Amino acid sequence: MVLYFIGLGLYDERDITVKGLEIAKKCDYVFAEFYTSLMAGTTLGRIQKLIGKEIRVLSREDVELNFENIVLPLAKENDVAFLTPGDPLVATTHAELRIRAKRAGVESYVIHAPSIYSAVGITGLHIYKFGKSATVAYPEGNWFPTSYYDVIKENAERGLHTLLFLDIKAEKRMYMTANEAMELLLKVEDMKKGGVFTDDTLVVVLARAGSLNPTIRAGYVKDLIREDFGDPPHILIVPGKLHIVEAEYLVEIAGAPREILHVNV
Amino acid sequence: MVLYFIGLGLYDERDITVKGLEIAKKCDYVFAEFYTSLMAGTTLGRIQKLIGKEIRVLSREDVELNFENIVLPLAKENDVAFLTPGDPLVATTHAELRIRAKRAGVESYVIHAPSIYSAVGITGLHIYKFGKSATVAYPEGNWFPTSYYDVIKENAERGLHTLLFLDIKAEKRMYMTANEAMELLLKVEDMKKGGVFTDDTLVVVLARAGSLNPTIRAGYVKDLIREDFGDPPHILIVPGKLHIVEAEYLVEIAGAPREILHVNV
Ligand SMILES: Nc1ncnc2c1ncn2[C@@H]1O[C@H](CSCC[C@H](N)C(=O)O)[C@@H](O)[C@H]1O
Ligand code: NA
Repeated sequence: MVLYFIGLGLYDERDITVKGLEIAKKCDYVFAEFYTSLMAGTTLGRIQKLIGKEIRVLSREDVELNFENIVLPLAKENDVAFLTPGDPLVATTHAELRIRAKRAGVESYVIHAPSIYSAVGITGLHIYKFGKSATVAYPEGNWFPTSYYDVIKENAERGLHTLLFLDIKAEKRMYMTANEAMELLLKVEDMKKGGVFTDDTLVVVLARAGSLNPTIRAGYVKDLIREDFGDPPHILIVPGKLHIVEAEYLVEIAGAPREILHVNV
Repeated sequence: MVLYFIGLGLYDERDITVKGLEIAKKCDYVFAEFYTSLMAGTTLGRIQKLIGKEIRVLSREDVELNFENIVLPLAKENDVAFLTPGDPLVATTHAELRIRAKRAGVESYVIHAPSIYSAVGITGLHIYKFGKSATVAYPEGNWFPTSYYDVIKENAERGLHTLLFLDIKAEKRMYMTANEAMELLLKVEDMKKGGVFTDDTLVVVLARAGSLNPTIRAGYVKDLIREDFGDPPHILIVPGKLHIVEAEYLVEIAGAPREILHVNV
C-alpha cells in the first residue's frame, strides 16, 4: 500500500542516505530509472549488492507512459521503492507521478538525497545567487534551440549565476562535455551577438560532484574550452558578477586565474 | 590529517548519506554546528550514537572567529569531521572555511547531504523555474530588512518561483515560521505598495522536509497566514507563473484551492 520515492544521490552507491537504504531494504519490490541521469561512480550491480534487493530498471517509456501499470499495482499490496539518481522529484516530470499514486489509492513518501542543485555549492558560488536553470541541447537537423542562451543572458543581467545541465543520451550512454557546451554557446553567440558568451566569459566546470575527488575548475572560455575535465558527467555554470568571497574561493579551490579578483568582481 | 565537511541532511540523523556515516565513523575528532538550520527529528545524542563518536558542538562565534584555532589544528595530525544540518555549503558561509583550511595546509573534502534547496521539488514546482533566492530576516531594533521583497518582485516579473529561507536565532531557540514571514511581507507591502505580496498572493509552505510526513500547503495568504503548519523549520515559496501540472500538484497534493487549476496564460 506504500510507494517510496528514494533518491540515490550524486555519484556512487554510497550517496543514498541511511534512511533511503534502510527503507529500500524493507521494500518488497525495488524499481529504478537511469534515463534522467546515470550514477557514473558505480554500477547497477554495486547498487543492488548494497541494497540487497534485485532492482528492476525502468525505461523512460516505462515510467512516463506506464508507471500506473508497472509500479502502482504492486504498491497496492506491498511496499515498493522507486529509485532515482539525485533527489526525487527534481526531474521535471516526476512530481506528477505522485498524483498518479494518489489516483490509484496508493500512499507515497519521499526520501531525499543530494542533488546537483545543492551540490554546486561546492563551487563556492552562493546558492541564493543562482537564477533560472537550463539545459544545453544539441542542435539536430533543421533544429537549433537556443533558449539556454537567453536564460544565461537574463540571469547575468541581474547579477545571477546560471546552472547549465548538459545533454545526455542515457541509453546510448553519451554525454555532452563542458568543452562541447562551450563550443555550442560560442556558436550561439555568433548568431545572437548579445555579448552573453564569448572567449572572455568566466565559467565554472564541475565534474563528478559527489565523488571525494570532484573536478572543480574556473576560468575564461578561451583557456578552458580545450581543457580536459575528466570523465562525465559535466556541469557548466556561467556566474554573474562575483562577491569577492566567491572569487577568492574560485582562485584558491578551483584554480581560477587571479585576474578574476578584479575583472569579475 | 584531513578535514571532512559532512552534511547531516534535512530532518533526522538518518538523512546523512552512507558515505558520510562511513567516513564520520572513522574520524578521530568530530565537530558540528547546529545554528545554520534545525533538524527537528533528532538530537545530538542520537547523532553521536549513530556515528559512535562524541561530538563537540561549536557556536557561530567559535566557527566564524575561531575555526582555524579550534578545528584546523587537529586536522594537521588527525582526521577531523565538521558536521552541519542539510548540505554544509548551502545557504551558509561555510565554503569560506575551505579557504582557511587550504591556508593552514589542511586538505578538505565535502560530503553532501539532502538540502532544503533541492527538497523544494516535493512542492511540485519545477525546480529549474526557481529564480534568485532570499532570506526573510527578523527585524532588529529600528532595522527592518526588506530586500527579500524586491527579490520576489524581480523573480515574479520573470515568471520565476522564489525560495524564501526563513530566519533562525539558534541561541534563542527562535525559528521563524511561515506565518511570521507572511506577516512581515505584508508589512513591507504596506510600506512599498508594489503589489508584490498581498492577501490574494498564492504561496506555498513546506515544513519539516525530510520527515516522512512533511507539511506541504498551498493557497492564498489571506487563508494561510494564520494556519498551523506544525513545528519548525519552515520555508516559504512565492511561485511565479505556473505550468498546468504544477497547479495540478498543488491542488492534489498540497491541498490548494481548486480555483488555481485555472492558469491565466
Ligand atoms: N527540513 C527543512 N524543512 C523546511 N525548511 C528547512 C529545512 N531545513 C532547512 N530549512 C530552511 O532553511 C533555513 C536554513 S538555511 C541552511 C540550509 C542548509 N545548509 C541546507 O542544505 O538545507 C531554515 O531556517 C529553513 O527556513
Ligand atoms: Na535554482
